Amino acid sequence: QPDSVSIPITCCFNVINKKIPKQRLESYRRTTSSHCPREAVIFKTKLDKEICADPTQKWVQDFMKHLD
Amino acid sequence: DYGTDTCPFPVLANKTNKAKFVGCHQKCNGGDQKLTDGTACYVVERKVWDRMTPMLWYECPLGECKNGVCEDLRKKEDCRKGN
Repeated sequence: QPDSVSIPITCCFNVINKKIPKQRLESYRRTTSSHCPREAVIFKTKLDKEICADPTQKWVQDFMKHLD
Repeated sequence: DYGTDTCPFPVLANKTNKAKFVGCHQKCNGGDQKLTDGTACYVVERKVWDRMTPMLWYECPLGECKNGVCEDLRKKEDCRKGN
């Protein structure tokens, strides 16, 4: 065949220290521990800069819920 | 402000589809993001990573991170890059 699995181009190694102000946030993407060494959530800011975040922190779940 | 070590980091993946990092250091928000010593890594210069064809099997050299450097463990494995 040609393989149809989706392989991530980047993974997170460390995450952010305090909740990010909502007015900055533009997008998110989620990193699966199935392929990445640790599962994380990658917020993308209005300046198109990407920030790693812990999926267990409360504020992450609120925001990614906010962005839908 | 966003921390100098919270940027996503380039990876590659072998036949198990589990990812390993490429190199041990990158610039992150104008700072120096360095992976912990002992972390498995692919000994692959970054400009090479950036010019690879997604999903093509490459013969990638393995190593471990030491003081920001992917020290070559003298062994290889096939790896490929995401889309």
